[PDB]
Amino acid sequence: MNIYRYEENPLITPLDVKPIHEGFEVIGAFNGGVAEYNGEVLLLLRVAEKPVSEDPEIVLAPVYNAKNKELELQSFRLDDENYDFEDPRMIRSKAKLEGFSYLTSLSYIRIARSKDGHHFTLDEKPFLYPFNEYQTFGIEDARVTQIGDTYHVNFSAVSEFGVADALVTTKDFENLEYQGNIFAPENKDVLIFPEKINGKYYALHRPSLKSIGNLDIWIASSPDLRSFGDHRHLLGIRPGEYDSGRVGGGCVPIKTEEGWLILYHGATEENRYVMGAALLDLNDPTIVLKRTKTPILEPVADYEKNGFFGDVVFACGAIQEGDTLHMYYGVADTSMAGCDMKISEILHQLEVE
Amino acid sequence: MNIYRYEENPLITPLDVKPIHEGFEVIGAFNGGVAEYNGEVLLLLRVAEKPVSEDPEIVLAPVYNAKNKELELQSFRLDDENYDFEDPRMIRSKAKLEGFSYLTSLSYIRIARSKDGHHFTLDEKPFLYPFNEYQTFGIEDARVTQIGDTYHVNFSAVSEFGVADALVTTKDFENLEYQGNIFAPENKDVLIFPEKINGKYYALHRPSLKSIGNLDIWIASSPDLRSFGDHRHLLGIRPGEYDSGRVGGGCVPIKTEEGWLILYHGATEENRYVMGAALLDLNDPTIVLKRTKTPILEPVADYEKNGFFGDVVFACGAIQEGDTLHMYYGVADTSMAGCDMKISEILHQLEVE
Ligand SMILES: OC[C@H]1O[C@@H](O[C@H]2[C@@H](O)[C@H](O)[C@@H](CO)O[C@H]2O)[C@@H](O)[C@@H](O)[C@@H]1O
Ligand SMILES: OC[C@H]1O[C@@H](O[C@H]2[C@@H](O)[C@H](O)[C@@H](CO)O[C@H]2O)[C@@H](O)[C@@H](O)[C@@H]1O
Repeated sequence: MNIYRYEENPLITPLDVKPIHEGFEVIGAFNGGVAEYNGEVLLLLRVAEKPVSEDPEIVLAPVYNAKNKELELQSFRLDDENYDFEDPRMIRSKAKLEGFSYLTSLSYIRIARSKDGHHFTLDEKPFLYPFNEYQTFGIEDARVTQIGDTYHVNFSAVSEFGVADALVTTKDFENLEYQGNIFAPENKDVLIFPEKINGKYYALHRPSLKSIGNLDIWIASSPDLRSFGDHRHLLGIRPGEYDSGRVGGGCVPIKTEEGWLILYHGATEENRYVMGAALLDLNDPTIVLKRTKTPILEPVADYEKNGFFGDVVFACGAIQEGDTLHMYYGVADTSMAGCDMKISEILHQLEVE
Repeated sequence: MNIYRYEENPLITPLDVKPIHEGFEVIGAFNGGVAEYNGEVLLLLRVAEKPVSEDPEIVLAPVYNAKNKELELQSFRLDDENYDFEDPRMIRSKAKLEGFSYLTSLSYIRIARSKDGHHFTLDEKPFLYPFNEYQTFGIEDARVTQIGDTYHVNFSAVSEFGVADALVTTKDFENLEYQGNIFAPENKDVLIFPEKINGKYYALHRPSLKSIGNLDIWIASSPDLRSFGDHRHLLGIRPGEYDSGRVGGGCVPIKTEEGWLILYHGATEENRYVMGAALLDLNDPTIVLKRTKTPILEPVADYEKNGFFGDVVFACGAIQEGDTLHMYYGVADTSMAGCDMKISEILHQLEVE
């Protein structure tokens, strides 16, 4: 691929963003959902804030109390032999290193808008902030699918009940309608297809499985974009490849003449994240036609390789302008970057590989 | 309360059922779904067959290969230092004790029918046998909800992709229609409510969660009993109590003047299973009104205590006859038993506790 990485990269960094919580630091502004509205590019940024502990032997978990509608910080000692603090994103029990007891930060969604796609201005206030008992550890990684005049904004809802995926709909980014947890825990990386397809709506999703099964992309159909069923396995991990550890939905499916083009992320077990592509049948998106054998975007620039969680590119949306895709991606779980690519080149790579 | 355990218990044992796979033994006929059809009680038995190995140092896992439509057997040495065989239901990686690599048996569904509710006769052939790539490790624990003339038969579908819940509909138990995986993995113990409730159908379900969340009962709504949404947390585990390790739905919700009566199973962390009860609001079954503090049925008969996996009662369905519930339950993951209880007495226990 001939990727054009934007000269202004990284576009938006934690320095650009002031914390909304007293005594917290912004540790990322990343993984932003992408929409066009009223002549501007909107990035629905995930902003992660972490409390600063006065004592460096203590870390705090920033948990939202749904009954009181405020944070209630929970403290943990670094030397507590019950807990493992080696993954900077979470507090883990040593007996459950496959999961977490708490996250180290709390996320919410805040919009940034651009007229030229390159220079962004933040909206004054947050857009979505934890509002119920399914979001007590944060709202994360908001995706946006526009169908007609309606924007479907769906996001990870993290709490003690699990990691679910929930939906808000809106025609203007001001008047919001909550549509509930559209996928049960454990799920995330939900991408709603941008039109009805032979009588059904579809969404990619990504169950995380305790007993058996890998971290694989699934698809579901829907009559109404509120209820989903007919769940099917779609894209699996591949041992020895860039997506040996996990795969998940990235950008919204892109209609091409050759099929639905899926720009998904893949990671190894070492947690290096890249973007790959797949192509699904136009008329029945449950059928996979081609998949890349090498990535379309990987961490190579310094901003991609270095940050809060290094060696990550994580694209949550893109805007098509003919053959050109303006892709926006989180980098290193820290900042937002932008690049342009050609859809025809992605298709070509699919064909070749 | 007082429980009328049938004099004929256990009603159906592995001794009553011949294996359909050469070189296998029936290890359980259990956890049967319950329906009334054409003047008879139908039990949709889970029949688990285990491949027998003449070498005691070796065990075998039965896998249905969805391409050849044939059983393949995977062998293991019991002294393999990478696997754990201590749970007789499963073959586990020592690095993943919270899950499984294989099961020790393969299940399918076979109908038994009765005129009197006590004496049963097996149908000649199986009813549902693994038929797709979601069912390679078996079809388990069929629940049946009858709405008008249509029987909704929904069951665990176990494979290398995860443990999903799938649905077949029928008006006659002869012509079957497959409706897909109505719940994505990891889920099971799905109980469809027996009527439309203020404009929506409902089902109990039970996400199993890798990262965070306990093994808790959830609820979802649906427009058509094919797709489900608006997932909500319903009944959680209680540390220190009979349901400290997990809860899941048992029988189909029973309409009472006081609300939807839910006969659920609970287990401790030591895997002792009992039945409990809860009461949901009649008009909004997302609201829990009452729950038992002590069980309504425990494993105390010899056939409940001793067998393939001892100290289990697991009721998957009941027939209502006025105030009497004729409840049928798996015992020790081995056999089927029946008892009669009274709806009014369970409601009374709910009120008292
Ligand atoms: O950190 C890489 C990548 O990992 C996943 O999210 C992680 C973290 O951000 C999140 O807070 C928790 C809980 O949902 O799950 C971690 O696995 C991605 O979904 C993405 O958000 C991260 O960029
Ligand atoms: O064994 C008790 C109880 O446990 C659950 O099922 C177990 C087993 O039968 C099943 O084969 C695997 C895979 O689905 O999960 C085990 O946990 C219950 O659902 C029930 O079937 C058993 O009676």
